[PDB]
Order: sequence, then structure tokens, then C-alpha cells
Amino acid sequence: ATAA
Amino acid sequence: GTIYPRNPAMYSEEARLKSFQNWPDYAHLTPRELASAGLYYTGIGDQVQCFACGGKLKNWEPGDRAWSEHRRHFPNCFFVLGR
Ligand SMILES: [Zn+2]
Repeated sequence: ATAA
Repeated sequence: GTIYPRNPAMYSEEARLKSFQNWPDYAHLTPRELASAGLYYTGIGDQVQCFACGGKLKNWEPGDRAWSEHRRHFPNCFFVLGR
């Protein structure tokens, strides 16, 4: 995942 | 106290689990797994947020686990560090  | 959750209302795992009512069908991680790692659904896309540190995670990939993504991105989170 990516830090949003 | 000396720490404070970004979202006290999501302090509860059951409250976090309920937030996934409209989790999208393409999002492969389970509400069970995500809520257990401190995360609740923000209502946008596959974007979740941690009740404790307030970090947000989206665009999940196959093989991603909720706890390891949480710890990778937000290693200083008190929920991560209290686990
Ligand atoms: Zn966190």
C-alpha cells in the first residue's frame, strides 16, 4: 500500500 | 495522558469493523484484518486510516498485510508499538  | 489517538471514536475495534459496511468489492483485505491492525474505512476508495497515529493507507496490493503495511509506513505509531 501507499501512505495517503 | 501522554499519548492521544487521532480518532477516539474509533478507539473500539467493533466501531472500526462497522466502518467497513461499504468497503468496495475490489478491495481484497478483510475488514477483520484491517480493524485488528487499528484501521478503519475513510469512505473513499480503498483508503483506511489508523485511529491511533492517524496514518492513511490506500492502493493495497496482493500479498500486502494490514499490520506490516501499517508498521512499514508508520513505525512510531503507539498502536504498532503496543502490539
Ligand atoms: Zn497507526
